[PDB]
Amino acid sequence: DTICIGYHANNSTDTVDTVLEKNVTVTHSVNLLEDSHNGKLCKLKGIAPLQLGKCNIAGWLLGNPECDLLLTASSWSYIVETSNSENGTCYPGDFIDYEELREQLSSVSSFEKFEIFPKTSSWPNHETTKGVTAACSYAGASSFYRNLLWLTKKGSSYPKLSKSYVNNKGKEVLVLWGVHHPPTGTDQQSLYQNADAYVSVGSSKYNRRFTPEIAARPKVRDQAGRMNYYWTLLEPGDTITFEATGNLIAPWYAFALNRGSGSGIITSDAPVHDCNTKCQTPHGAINSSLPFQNIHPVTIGECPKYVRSTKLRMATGLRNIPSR
Amino acid sequence: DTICIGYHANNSTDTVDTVLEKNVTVTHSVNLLEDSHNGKLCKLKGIAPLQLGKCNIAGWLLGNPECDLLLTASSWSYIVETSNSENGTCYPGDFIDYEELREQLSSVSSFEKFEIFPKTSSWPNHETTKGVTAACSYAGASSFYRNLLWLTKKGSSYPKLSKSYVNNKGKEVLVLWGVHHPPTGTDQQSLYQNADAYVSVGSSKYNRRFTPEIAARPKVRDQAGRMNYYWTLLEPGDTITFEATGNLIAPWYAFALNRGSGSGIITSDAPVHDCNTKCQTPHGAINSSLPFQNIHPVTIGECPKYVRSTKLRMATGLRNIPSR
Amino acid sequence: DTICIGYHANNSTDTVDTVLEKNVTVTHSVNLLEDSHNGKLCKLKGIAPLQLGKCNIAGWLLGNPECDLLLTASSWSYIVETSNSENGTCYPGDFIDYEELREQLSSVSSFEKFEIFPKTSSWPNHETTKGVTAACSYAGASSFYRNLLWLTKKGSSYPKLSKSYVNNKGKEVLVLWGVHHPPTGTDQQSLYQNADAYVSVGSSKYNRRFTPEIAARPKVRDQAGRMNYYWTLLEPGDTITFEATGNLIAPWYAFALNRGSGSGIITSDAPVHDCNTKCQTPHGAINSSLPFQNIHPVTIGECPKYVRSTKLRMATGLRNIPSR
Amino acid sequence: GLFGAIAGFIEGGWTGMIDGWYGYHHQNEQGSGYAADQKSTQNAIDGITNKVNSVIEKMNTQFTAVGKEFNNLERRIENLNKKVDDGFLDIWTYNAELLVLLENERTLDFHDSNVRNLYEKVKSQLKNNAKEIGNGCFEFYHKCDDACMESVRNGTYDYP
Amino acid sequence: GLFGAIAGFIEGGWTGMIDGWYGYHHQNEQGSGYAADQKSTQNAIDGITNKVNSVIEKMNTQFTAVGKEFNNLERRIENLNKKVDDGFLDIWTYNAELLVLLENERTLDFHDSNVRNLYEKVKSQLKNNAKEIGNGCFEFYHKCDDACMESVRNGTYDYP
Amino acid sequence: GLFGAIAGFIEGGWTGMIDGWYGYHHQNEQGSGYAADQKSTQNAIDGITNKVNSVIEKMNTQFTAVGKEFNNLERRIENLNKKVDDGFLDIWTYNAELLVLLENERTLDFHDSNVRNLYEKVKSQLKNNAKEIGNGCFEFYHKCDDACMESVRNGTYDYP
Ligand SMILES: CC(=O)N[C@H]1[C@H](O[C@@H]2[C@@H](O)[C@H](O)O[C@H](CO)[C@@H]2O)O[C@H](CO)[C@@H](OC2O[C@H](CO[C@]3(C(=O)O)C[C@H](O)[C@@H](NC(C)=O)[C@H]([C@H](O)[C@H](O)CO)O3)[C@H](O)[C@H](O)[C@H]2O)[C@@H]1O
Ligand SMILES: CC(=O)N[C@@H]1[C@@H](O)[C@H](O)[C@@H](CO)O[C@H]1O
Ligand SMILES: CC(=O)N[C@@H]1[C@@H](O)[C@H](O)[C@@H](CO)O[C@H]1O
Ligand SMILES: CC(=O)N[C@@H]1[C@@H](O)[C@H](O)[C@@H](CO)O[C@H]1O
Ligand SMILES: CC(=O)N[C@@H]1[C@@H](O)[C@H](O)[C@@H](CO)O[C@H]1O
Ligand SMILES: CC(=O)N[C@@H]1[C@@H](O)[C@H](O)[C@@H](CO)O[C@H]1O
Ligand SMILES: CC(=O)N[C@@H]1[C@@H](O)[C@H](O)[C@@H](CO)O[C@H]1O
Ligand SMILES: CC(=O)N[C@@H]1[C@@H](O)[C@H](O)[C@@H](CO)O[C@H]1O
Ligand SMILES: CC(=O)N[C@@H]1[C@@H](O)[C@H](O)[C@@H](CO)O[C@H]1O
Ligand SMILES: CC(=O)N[C@@H]1[C@@H](O)[C@H](O)[C@@H](CO)O[C@H]1O
Ligand SMILES: CC(=O)N[C@@H]1[C@@H](O)[C@H](O)[C@@H](CO)O[C@H]1O
Ligand SMILES: CC(=O)N[C@@H]1[C@@H](O)[C@H](O)[C@@H](CO)O[C@H]1O
Repeated sequence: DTICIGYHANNSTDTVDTVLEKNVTVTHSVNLLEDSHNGKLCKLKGIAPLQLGKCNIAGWLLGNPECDLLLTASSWSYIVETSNSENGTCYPGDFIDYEELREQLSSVSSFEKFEIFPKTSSWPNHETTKGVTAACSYAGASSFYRNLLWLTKKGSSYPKLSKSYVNNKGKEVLVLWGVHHPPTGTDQQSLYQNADAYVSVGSSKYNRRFTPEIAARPKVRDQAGRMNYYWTLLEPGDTITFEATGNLIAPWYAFALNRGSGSGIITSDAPVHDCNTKCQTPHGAINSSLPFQNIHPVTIGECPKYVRSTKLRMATGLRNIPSR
Repeated sequence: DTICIGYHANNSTDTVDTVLEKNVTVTHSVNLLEDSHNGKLCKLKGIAPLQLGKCNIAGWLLGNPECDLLLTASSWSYIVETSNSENGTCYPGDFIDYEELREQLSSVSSFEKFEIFPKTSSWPNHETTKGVTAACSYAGASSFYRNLLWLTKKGSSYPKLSKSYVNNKGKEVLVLWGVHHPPTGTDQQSLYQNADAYVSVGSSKYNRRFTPEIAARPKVRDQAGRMNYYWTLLEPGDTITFEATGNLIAPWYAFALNRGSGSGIITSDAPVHDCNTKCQTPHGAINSSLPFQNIHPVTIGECPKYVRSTKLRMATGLRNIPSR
Repeated sequence: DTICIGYHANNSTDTVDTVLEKNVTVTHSVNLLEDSHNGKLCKLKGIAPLQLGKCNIAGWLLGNPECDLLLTASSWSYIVETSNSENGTCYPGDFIDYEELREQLSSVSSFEKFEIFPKTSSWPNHETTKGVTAACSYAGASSFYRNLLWLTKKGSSYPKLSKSYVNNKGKEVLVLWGVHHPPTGTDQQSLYQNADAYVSVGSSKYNRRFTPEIAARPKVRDQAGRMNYYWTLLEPGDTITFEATGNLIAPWYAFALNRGSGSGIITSDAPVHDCNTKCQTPHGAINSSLPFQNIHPVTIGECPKYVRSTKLRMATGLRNIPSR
Repeated sequence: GLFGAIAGFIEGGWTGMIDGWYGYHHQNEQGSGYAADQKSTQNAIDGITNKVNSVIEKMNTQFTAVGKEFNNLERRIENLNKKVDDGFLDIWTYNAELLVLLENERTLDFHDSNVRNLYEKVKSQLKNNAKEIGNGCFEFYHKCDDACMESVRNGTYDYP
Repeated sequence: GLFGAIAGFIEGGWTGMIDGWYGYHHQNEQGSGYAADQKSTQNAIDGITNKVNSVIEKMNTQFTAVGKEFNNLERRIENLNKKVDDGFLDIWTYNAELLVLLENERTLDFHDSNVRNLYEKVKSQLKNNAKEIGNGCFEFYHKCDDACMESVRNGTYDYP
Repeated sequence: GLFGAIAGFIEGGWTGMIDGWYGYHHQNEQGSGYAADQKSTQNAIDGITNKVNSVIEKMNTQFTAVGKEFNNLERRIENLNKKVDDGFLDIWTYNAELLVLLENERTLDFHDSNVRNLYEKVKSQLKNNAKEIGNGCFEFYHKCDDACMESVRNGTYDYP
């Protein structure tokens, strides 16, 4: 009569690496490495990403004439841009502190576009039409940005303008505007009359002055002039005051804001879906509760630590010796 | 008769976590995690922190009329600000590269405040009085910054000023000044006469020019004008030269310096004491020699690694089995 | 009759530290810590470093009169500067975005210096000679930068200049120039005539305007004037257009570029040699395949992790008890 | 392994035994049979489980955050960001890779330990009533039935 | 534990023994008594002490340094800083938490090993002069006094 | 050590034995002699080799990269850089230092294990044909020649 001591074996083919030995077959194991993605750009924290289509942050903010559809947003957890997202600053020029703005707007709660300085109303004594260009062309015809107004002279006369706005929104107001720098002193006159103009913007925490930088430069989109865009965040209760004698690409539309904690922008061609996720990568969402992933270093959300491993399989069972 | 092998047990109730088992009672243990603070803002490396009371770095540097008591410093290891530290830039305006200056001054050795351009002496041909304002008000009355002099015109006449200083201190000299930007061209005249003024500051490594940015803006502290403050570190032996025709908020007092290695500012309401410490957190000093602390991520000094753990108890004794 | 079980011992005196015991003699071991350097600045990735001799990046780019020998480069993996590398900006002034340029140029593939705006040819209507200075003196005599041309007035007459260049190089073109700021309005006339001058540079992605900042300042290298240098990278196909009425220190030579991935600059007095290495430190190359080095934190290449250890010896054999 | 039991003096495993990780065979006059040792198998499972939860639960889950965007004049900061990200990458890879390796070695040794301790727990119960054969087998001198077998695997046996 | 001695074949500990960690009971005709094994207890202490000093001493103490301050147009750098700080936080937390867990398991197994090695060092000294009972007890065949008891715990004994 | 064999019940090593790490002495009527146990010595070397390759190979080699250069108005970024570099330094030093320490303890214990397992593999082969003396020595009752010696160190022996 006998009795034997012994251990479990099975049909398992799982392998784990140990410190003394590579590739050991074990009866049971768990994976510690996430290496599969979702294929889709998912909702982050209940909310969906802002999609911009063929426009980039600049074009959508400025109101490039190609972004007439995505005039649709209300609150987003992060922003998506695609390979086909080049409609932005159509009139050549520099967008000041652009990366910063892009960073700030990356998540937002209550977001209203509104009419700050109404076109046919706010600017008497000035020429509100004819402020269009072939650079910013719509349906073949020359047009302009939908959110900005290109104020030009009215019968050879540009009287110093002093328009002001008070923030009764109870939230931040993002105000953009631009300053036009003509190519030569000749256009400076046919456009804004006053040979020596200036644009001045002032609020509580913002005081900058701008001045016409007239010069000869190559044509970008068949334009020798340039247009610099500027923004600022007006605090609830504050007043912003535009005072100019020419070169002012005035606000027409502004935005009301509750800025988000701290998200980011992701650039991907993956399809957005109605699904949820705590970790978002450029190629797709990562259903992740495991400590490590090897799908992508850039990420948004509560994400496993990115790692360059291929295999992080951790033994739970014992050495599997079925002895066939 | 009989001999037995066996192990120690005792009345200990210390528990440590092991990898296979949570909460194991052991006969002895040591703590690796510092989780207690001092309650007090202590000395760092023998030296005490600079306290500013109700003023912040700007107000104390500029000589805000409310910082007449803390005119008391000589050498500090770091700076402390409190919840009740709002007296700073009283005349509205921008302090240029302010965070950088705050960073530079965070520790200092030999620190003298001195009279660089004496008030009743340096500025003949100009009006040194009447350079006061309700914004920077003292004891009800309108006053000004103690370290800066608001030079105004003298009988409708502001003659180009050219005052210069040589650094015979054998240490760096921190020089601040401001430029005043009136609200309208009307005040520019009643104040500085010359309609087209400029302020120019020049040294060996510093050449900037400033120009009056006249515009309409909201009133901050019942002021439509603005005042931008600028600083610079003058090297031993160097010369700084102020040349202006208006808008100059000239230096009256400057500082002499030996900058510190590299500290920082801590914002706390905890009381400063005469005690010593190698690690300082916002809530209190951390008497620390252990490798980890869970008291605060922001810190100054030779500090344990901040960690999110609650318990890092390391077993030294054996599994405690009194089986009583 | 007996058989015995037992273990190897030998004449080894290798010692490793274990967690329970310091300094244990073992029969065999390996080193994990690289603590020896090469003594020489070696080739990085097959290619050699750019050496500048007594000049720094600025002097070599601008064409300081002392850098007439190192007019020798073609492609480099990183740049080396030495203790004796002070010839740079000889005419006092600020080099804009200097650290950034230094960073960009740290590695380069196809690098040609060429004559963008030929001296005796491009500037008729202007005075191309006499644009020299004692500050940038050569062989005792007053001279100037080799790559920049100091355009002065021609018989009391400085006609608005409009010189432009097109990039047919099929690579980036680094263009430098300067703007001269005279010490007083008196020199502004004897030099550039037009009392109110301006320099304007324009391309597709570059539109800045510069203006004469006339002021009184200390003499640096016996010069009260200052000269700010500016650069830009012109993209293949683009056009850059210089338009000025004075104060222009025009381009004479420019550079053609293929910028490198991302290297850096190392400052060392060690001798460059024809040897190869994957890891470069300031004191010498590090022949390294081991995971850790304790030679220098700053480094360039595929380098072991810098560590503050003295000894990282890993036991491979057993405890060596020779019992001699 | 470290305790020389699994793939050691007990050369192979039992696909037959399926109620647990360690256990007894036994051949009686009333039949052969496998039975798992419930006590040690559970103890082991609670341990391995805790082990796995430590390695997964202890990770301080990131809390949103990307990488950043810089223009053509911010190369130095761009690269600093890259250095940071690549820095974390090398550290997480190395530590992840080695952690798993150590944990694995430890785990297999753990099981080796549990088998050995079970063998020695039986050995020191039977004493001179059984003969140590090998491969973890004891052969009884007193020929014992399914009732006694259960006392042995149950820890009661008794009869030095 | 891993060596199956502590909470193993020796089921419990002794609050009675207070001069050290491991030791001997002993019941003689001249009385019962506890004595610590000084040799192993000291070796253990030196080891555990060294173990603690490594974990504490090896930390490259920071050397002053805070976090930084950024304005409203420096959000990207601000967040880079945050990424850095949070990055170090996640790494230190994970490594701290796991290190202590491994060290602990190792430490308890260390003690388990020391007990077992002490038992076996006595066993192979008494040989066939004592009977292995259990719970770490040997019962002598030759009835030995306090002088002999001290030879055993002293390592001299002698009489295969 | 942890298995009490090396510097344990086998007090010292053999400078004599030079073909491997573990092995047999043996004193026969036809002479004394050392022989390495090839099987275990190789197994050990493959293990220790793998151990070393893990610790060296798993390091995700950096891929070019320096430190950076900042002007006098970039002190905050300069210090951020420094915080990053110093941060990685403290982490790498601590983890390097402790890794080697753990690995080393493990390695020596590994060897201690291999010696003990070899002893016990011989012990349970000779059974009652030899006498356990000590220091890892068995003394035969049946006086066996160089042919039998080779059967023992070869694992065949046979004769419970
Ligand atoms: C230069 C000046 O004093 N302007 C004030 C102006 O005074 C006018 C004269 O300029 C004018 O020709 O003649 C009339 C009388 O017929 C007045 O004297 O008056 C307006 C309207 O009341 C005033 O506006 C406002 O003033 C407030 C601030 O006043 C002070 C201050 O307290 O800070 C007075 C102080 O004396 C003065 N400082 C110096 C040095 O002369 C400053 C200074 O003018 C500003 O700081 C410049 O920006 O002003 C406040 O602005 C209030 O909201 C507003 O109604 C003009 O300031
Ligand atoms: C790629 C490689 O190194 N070879 C592995 C080997 O180590 C392993 O044992 C086997 C599974 O049995 O699978 C092979 O692919
Ligand atoms: C208006 C705008 O910005 N959209 C441009 C369009 O004008 C241009 O012709 C085209 C290139 O063919 O690329 C589009 O995205
Ligand atoms: C000179 C000055 O700035 N005085 C202000 C005072 O008007 C202000 O209301 C108070 C709030 O704490 O702080 C002081 O700085
Ligand atoms: C002297 C002074 O300005 N008093 C201000 C008061 O106007 C204001 O109600 C409050 C807002 O900060 O701060 C007080 O100290
Ligand atoms: C001190 C000692 O014994 N060391 C010797 C060494 O000098 C020699 O090179 C080698 C023979 O190859 O053998 C070693 O044991
Ligand atoms: C070979 C060697 O490195 N020398 C060591 C010495 O550094 C150490 O202080 C001592 C520890 O007891 O042991 C010596 O053998
Ligand atoms: C011409 C030039 O800029 N070169 C400088 C020179 O003027 C200076 O005298 C010397 C010492 O600093 O270093 C030279 O190389
Ligand atoms: C006279 C002069 O030119 N000044 C310095 C001189 O003090 C220095 O010794 C020299 C070294 O080359 O460099 C010059 O620039
Ligand atoms: C780091 C070290 O000292 N090792 C040397 C290296 O210096 C040398 O350059 C190379 C020969 O090319 O051989 C290596 O073994
Ligand atoms: C857990 C279990 O099966 N209980 C049995 C019990 O009924 C029996 O009396 C004894 C041996 O006869 O073994 C016990 O453990
Ligand atoms: C510590 C010491 O000196 N050892 C002796 C031991 O040699 C002796 O056998 C015994 C008397 O029986 O007394 C011990 O104290």
